[PDB]
Amino acid sequence: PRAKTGVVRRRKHKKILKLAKGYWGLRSKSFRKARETLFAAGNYAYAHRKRRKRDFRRLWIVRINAACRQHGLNYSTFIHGLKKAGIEVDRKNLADLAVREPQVFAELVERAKAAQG
Amino acid sequence: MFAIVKTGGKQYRVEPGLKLRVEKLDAEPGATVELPVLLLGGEKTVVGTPVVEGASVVAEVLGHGRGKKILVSKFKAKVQYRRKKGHRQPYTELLIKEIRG
Amino acid sequence: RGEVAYSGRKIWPQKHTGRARHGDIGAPIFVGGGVVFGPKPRDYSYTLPKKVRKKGLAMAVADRAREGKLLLVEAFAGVNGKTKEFLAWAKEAGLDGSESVLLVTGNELVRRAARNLPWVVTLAPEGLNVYDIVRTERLVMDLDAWEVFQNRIG
Amino acid sequence: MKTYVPKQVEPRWVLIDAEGKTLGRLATKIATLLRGKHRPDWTPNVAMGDFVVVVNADKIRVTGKKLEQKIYTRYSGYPGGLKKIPLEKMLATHPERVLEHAVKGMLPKGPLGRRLFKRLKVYAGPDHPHQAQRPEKL
Amino acid sequence: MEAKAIARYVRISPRKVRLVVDLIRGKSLEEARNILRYTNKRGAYFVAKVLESAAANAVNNHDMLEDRLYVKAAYVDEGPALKRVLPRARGRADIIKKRTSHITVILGEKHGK
Amino acid sequence: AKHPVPKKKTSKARRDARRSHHALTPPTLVPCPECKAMKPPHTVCPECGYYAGRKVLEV
RNA sequence: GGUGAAAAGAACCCCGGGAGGGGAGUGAAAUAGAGCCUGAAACCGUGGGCUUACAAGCAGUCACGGCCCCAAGGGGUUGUGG
RNA sequence: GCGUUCCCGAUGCCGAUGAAGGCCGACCCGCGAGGGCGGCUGGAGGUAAGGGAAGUGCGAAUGCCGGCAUGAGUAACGAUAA
Ligand SMILES: [Mg+2]
Ligand SMILES: [Mg+2]
Ligand SMILES: [Mg+2]
Ligand SMILES: [Mg+2]
Ligand SMILES: [Mg+2]
Ligand SMILES: [Mg+2]
Ligand SMILES: [Mg+2]
Ligand SMILES: [Mg+2]
Ligand SMILES: [Mg+2]
Ligand SMILES: [Mg+2]
Ligand SMILES: [Mg+2]
Ligand SMILES: [Mg+2]
Ligand SMILES: [Mg+2]
Ligand SMILES: [Mg+2]
Ligand SMILES: [Mg+2]
Ligand SMILES: [Mg+2]
Ligand SMILES: [Mg+2]
Ligand SMILES: [Mg+2]
Ligand SMILES: [Mg+2]
Ligand SMILES: [Mg+2]
Ligand SMILES: [Mg+2]
Ligand SMILES: [Mg+2]
Ligand SMILES: [Mg+2]
Ligand SMILES: [Mg+2]
Ligand SMILES: [Mg+2]
Ligand SMILES: [Mg+2]
Ligand SMILES: [Mg+2]
Ligand SMILES: [Mg+2]
Ligand SMILES: [Mg+2]
Ligand SMILES: [Mg+2]
Ligand SMILES: [Mg+2]
Ligand SMILES: [Mg+2]
Repeated sequence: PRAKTGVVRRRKHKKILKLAKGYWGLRSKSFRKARETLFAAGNYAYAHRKRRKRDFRRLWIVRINAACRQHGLNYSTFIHGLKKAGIEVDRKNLADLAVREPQVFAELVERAKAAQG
Repeated sequence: MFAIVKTGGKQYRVEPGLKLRVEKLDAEPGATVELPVLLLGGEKTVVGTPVVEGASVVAEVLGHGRGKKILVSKFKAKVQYRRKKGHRQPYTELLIKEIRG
Repeated sequence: RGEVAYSGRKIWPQKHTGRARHGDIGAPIFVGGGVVFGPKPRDYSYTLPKKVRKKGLAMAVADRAREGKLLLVEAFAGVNGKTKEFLAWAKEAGLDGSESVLLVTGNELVRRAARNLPWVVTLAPEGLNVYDIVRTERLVMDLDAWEVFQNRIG
Repeated sequence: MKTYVPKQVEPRWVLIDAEGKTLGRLATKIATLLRGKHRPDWTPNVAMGDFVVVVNADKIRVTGKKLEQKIYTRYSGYPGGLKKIPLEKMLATHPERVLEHAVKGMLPKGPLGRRLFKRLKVYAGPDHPHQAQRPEKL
Repeated sequence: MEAKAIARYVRISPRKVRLVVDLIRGKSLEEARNILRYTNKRGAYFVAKVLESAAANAVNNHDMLEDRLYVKAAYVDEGPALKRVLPRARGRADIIKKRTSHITVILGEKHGK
Repeated sequence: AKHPVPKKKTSKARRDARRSHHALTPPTLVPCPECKAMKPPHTVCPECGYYAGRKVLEV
């Protein structure tokens, strides 16, 4: 018996092409330029998923700094103050307190420079 | 009020009545309520009061519909002569409805 | 690529065409071309240990019997090989047709009778074999045959 | 889950006169201001720092020797011309640039950075004929 | 209501006719004819000609009424190329392809308030 | 078939971009005092001819 | 190589020199209309939504924001930042 | 492990209340290869569980056959006897 390609290949191709929808030239039109583009896209996303975790760290840290430097002191001092005070709190993430409810943050600052006074 | 709960190794600002996902909890039934760790006050007329891991007795009560959900992503790794797709990760989620501070 | 109808002339200079290097168009990169590891005529038979054949035939009947599906008949009121007749007979025999039957007898006539029935697989006694035995739900043999069987193995 | 993001904010002008200052130590500040790194709304994709006007360039002090010492290569013409002009000279002739070059230099490279630099207004002061909000920072 | 025409296998090259079809897309039939009338291009002939047929059809088959109608959309599509040999130096032999057009005009009626 | 030769299939985009100037200009046209007609300016045309005009024919 | 069960293969009228098409008519079906079953892809077009003329690129990806079809969410698009 | 062709299973079963194949899908299952389910097309085939056998999976071979692009509305249109 002969088993010719038959359907198979077209289908495996459409699969890839479905994924490549939106890309520029034949990167979205060519059942292989597409596949090339897709490899990269995979790696970039993996790389970038890890990146995201850091991109935000940074926002935050800059968030915090501007805001507590606003009550006169380093992010670094602030953070050490906190550490020294004990405050699993914040999580650089949750100094959005820096923005909504400053009063909270303000107090946190005092606590921070408290354990540094 | 307010409150900064800690769960799933992550912390969130939980409000009078809401939710998002937290990560599979052994709270086997949907029809249940766990209280999670408090961590900073809230500022309203009920307080404004933080503290060293807020182990101040106070809890946040949250009930929760849910099911270890999923989603999508697809984690493809690639080199040169080496490819690996063998990751559709979805990721167990846990939905919730926070009840009171 | 040899079995193929073409010539063997080499199609291009091989060296300054600016096309790919090629021989004759028989070669299987060619379409025109010949098949690569195609099937050839071959003999799929092999000598399965006589003993195993015996064991099997025994094992097979055995099985059918440990189920209560083996029946040794004797009465064949069916004659001249007439389907009507075998039918009626199979009736007050228990064989209603809701079950595929391998009828085994040496009786040329009972063969003819039971033959054309879709739910029956008629067979001489020297024809007894496991495939057929297993194909079918119920097993029915005239002692005539049950002896030759009992004699293919004692 | 959370997030942070700001809704369009009204920009806030600002006036500074580092007439006596070391450019670059000044300029460094002027940048941080340009991108809003001082505000705790800060969002990197969006452009929302003060506007920043500066009267009295000339004036800007500069450390060691930059009498024909600090040389602005800056200009590659096109065919055989790498025009270089010593610091003295800039000040001597359109001196507002000294602080401009400085600030543009410490601004990010993209379209946005390109945009923030526009938000900087430098005049060889005093007098920034140009303000209807000037709020002096120091 | 619209009325359409289509000339199939016209045997001018698309790029070439499209050019004039672009000229009349969305004009009053009046404007359309005028334009084609004095458009210096082989394609003029053809396109105009199928314009006319469209108009006919409209009026005649779809009680549509001349005075009111314009070119709703138009467009040319490639048909199957006629492939001819064209012999070259050092006896090379290229294939020139005389292409072939499928011109389509569809009129609608304009206003009345 | 020889010396200079293009190094890349040119993208649809770039092809089309080149043709941003190829669009046709509609013929320039006018009344004609005698016919309700349309003719190019500065031409006699197949009817109207002219006032003291030469042309097909007129009564 | 292949219309259809059957030529029932489109009378007649309309534009056109014709080709071609529009009606009419046959057909269960005519984007089954005659190199006609199915009719993928490259490729060419028409319409629409988002987008674009101070911008630097393996063309993706990550985050935010805006606009466009359904509503604690999705889909399409892409301005800026990484 | 997945999937392709074929055999047993099959005098069966699914099928015009629509097979195969094609086009969608932001849904369900699977780590994945895939498998489903829904809509449209399509119009006559398909073929479980469990096994058996192979012409069994393509992106590259200046591979092969074919189709269609790019250069491009470009060079050219074959004696300057008009
Ligand atoms: Mg193959
Ligand atoms: Mg290597
Ligand atoms: Mg030979
Ligand atoms: Mg030889
Ligand atoms: Mg070569
Ligand atoms: Mg070559
Ligand atoms: Mg052959
Ligand atoms: Mg063998
Ligand atoms: Mg039978
Ligand atoms: Mg020759
Ligand atoms: Mg060519
Ligand atoms: Mg285009
Ligand atoms: Mg037939
Ligand atoms: Mg169809
Ligand atoms: Mg059909
Ligand atoms: Mg058929
Ligand atoms: Mg067809
Ligand atoms: Mg378009
Ligand atoms: Mg500029
Ligand atoms: Mg712009
Ligand atoms: Mg750009
Ligand atoms: Mg980017
Ligand atoms: Mg076959
Ligand atoms: Mg049925
Ligand atoms: Mg049904
Ligand atoms: Mg099949
Ligand atoms: Mg092979
Ligand atoms: Mg390979
Ligand atoms: Mg080829
Ligand atoms: Mg050229
Ligand atoms: Mg030229
Ligand atoms: Mg020329």
